[PDB]
Amino acid sequence: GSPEFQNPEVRFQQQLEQLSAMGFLNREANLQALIATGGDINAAIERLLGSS
Repeated sequence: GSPEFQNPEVRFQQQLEQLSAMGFLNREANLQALIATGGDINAAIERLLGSS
């Protein structure tokens, strides 16, 4: 219906599907990478693989 993207459960669901799609197992890390990237999952892929 209308959950809170904050919780790492949803993991930004779709957004997660993307960072996950690039071979990321750190789900919680995707949700957050997405929150800090405002949707720029690609920008998140490069940064996420970086360190955080």
